[PDB]
Amino acid sequence: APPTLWSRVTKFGSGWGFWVSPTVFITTTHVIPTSAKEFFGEPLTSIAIHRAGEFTLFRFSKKIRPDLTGMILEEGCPEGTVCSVLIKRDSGELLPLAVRMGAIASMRIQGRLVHGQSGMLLTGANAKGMDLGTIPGDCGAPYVYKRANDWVVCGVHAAATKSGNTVVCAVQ
Amino acid sequence: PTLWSRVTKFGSGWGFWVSPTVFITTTHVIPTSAKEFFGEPLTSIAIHRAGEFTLFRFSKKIRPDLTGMILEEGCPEGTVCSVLIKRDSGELLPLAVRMGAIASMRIQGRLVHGQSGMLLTGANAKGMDLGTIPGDCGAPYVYKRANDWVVCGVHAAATKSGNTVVCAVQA
Ligand SMILES: O=C(NCCc1ccc(F)cc1)c1ccco1
Repeated sequence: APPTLWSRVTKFGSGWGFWVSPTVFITTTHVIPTSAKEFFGEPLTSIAIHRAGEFTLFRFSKKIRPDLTGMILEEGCPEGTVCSVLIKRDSGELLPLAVRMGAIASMRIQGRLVHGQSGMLLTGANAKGMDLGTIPGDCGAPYVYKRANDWVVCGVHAAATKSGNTVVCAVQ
Repeated sequence: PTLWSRVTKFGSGWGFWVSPTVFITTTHVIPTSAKEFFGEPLTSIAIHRAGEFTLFRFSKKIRPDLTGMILEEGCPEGTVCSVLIKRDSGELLPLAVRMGAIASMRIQGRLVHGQSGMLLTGANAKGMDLGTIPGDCGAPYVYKRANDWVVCGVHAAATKSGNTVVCAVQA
């Protein structure tokens, strides 16, 4: 995946978030520190927060990442799209995990109620665990794909089943 | 302490540490001019070649941090393996592959023998991280069976813009 997608992937709370543009940052709601009153040097009063379940978007009143171009953010993707989930792991290792996307779904995972775009990993069978699958620390990692000549971001990693074969993308 | 630490840049491709003393690779990626590998003189290394599969056995522990893994001669037809690709970008690209018959195939003009497989990442990609490249040869094929990782061969060949890969196997 292009270097300019990896540069947008930012360590954040208990997981990750993603710079769509110089002013727009997306993440998974449950990774945000609940006590936090300041983000990237800006008070809450200077930030527009848009929350839909496990999808949160932050829009800043100043350019935080002026090195970036704005890219396309969509509300999930068509069934059958293959996405990459841009996961960072122990030691500057970069894991673009392949996933086949399916329907919008409501599920119960480890007792919690989860809603978003379902998908199934294309990394292996029985993918439970860090070598072929997701871990809790991956929440907030972006789902991206290439559409003709450009890249799209279409959500953030919210959950994975106990088996690890099914994942859920939170969507705008 | 990860499978991924066993995948090593070697020659014109990669290879895999099965145990502290045993390293496997694709025959065609091995240098043809060498006096040592991994700091050990070639005089002290046992080399076992079978077609596009090569196994090195060292005289001392090169990777004492590792346990020994199960190495088998390919896998049952229909097993879904992962090919553990490392890229010079720093990316790790595990790709699911449905394994088929042992066969001889003409993969871009060359006869190659080994276990055939079909990539499970779909039609092609518009340049997504979803297929192999020539630089990937020697990457291992692995799958989880009970509580054990099994390694059953190394990446030998692929059709350009196609679905078919060849896993070279022991013996
Ligand atoms: O696609 C996958 N499995 C299905 C293989 C298959 C069996 C039988 C078929 F008829 C057609 C495909 C997969 C990706 C990662 C783990 O599993």
